Amino acid sequence: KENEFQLVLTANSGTDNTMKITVEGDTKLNDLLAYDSTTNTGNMQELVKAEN
Amino acid sequence: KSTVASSTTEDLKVSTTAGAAAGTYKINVTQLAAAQSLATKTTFATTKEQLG
Amino acid sequence: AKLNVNGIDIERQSNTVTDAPQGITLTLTKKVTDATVTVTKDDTKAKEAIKS
Repeated sequence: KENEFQLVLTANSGTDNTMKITVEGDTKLNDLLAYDSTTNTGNMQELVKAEN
Repeated sequence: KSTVASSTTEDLKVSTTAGAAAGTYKINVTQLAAAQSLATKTTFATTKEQLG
Repeated sequence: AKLNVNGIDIERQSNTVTDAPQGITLTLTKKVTDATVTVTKDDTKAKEAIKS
């Protein structure tokens, strides 16, 4: 809504294309962009789940 | 950076400004916006009649 | 107007939603459930410009 913004990362279609994100060199960006899809935990949240 | 968009339903209409990222979006329109309307409590004999 | 795009809640003042995501203009006519909007890249404009 007005005066609020969000960042969305979308992979390709499929369950082989599940992102695992790690930021290297910076600690704040890693605090904001960090997801481990293998363990399904991270700083980002998953809106849409991957399917075949 | 030019793309074209299409919609399954005819109720929703979609157009693409330059810079869009290709993908698929799932859209649920919960509500619709409406504009306030105010009507005089009484009724008048004719327009030419002076009100004030 | 209240809608939901890919699991993100959007609230606007009018029935022309523009910045969800940035670069796609949606015209809402009536309430919808699980509509699909597909955006695919087209290169016709660049090839016409190059040919001319």
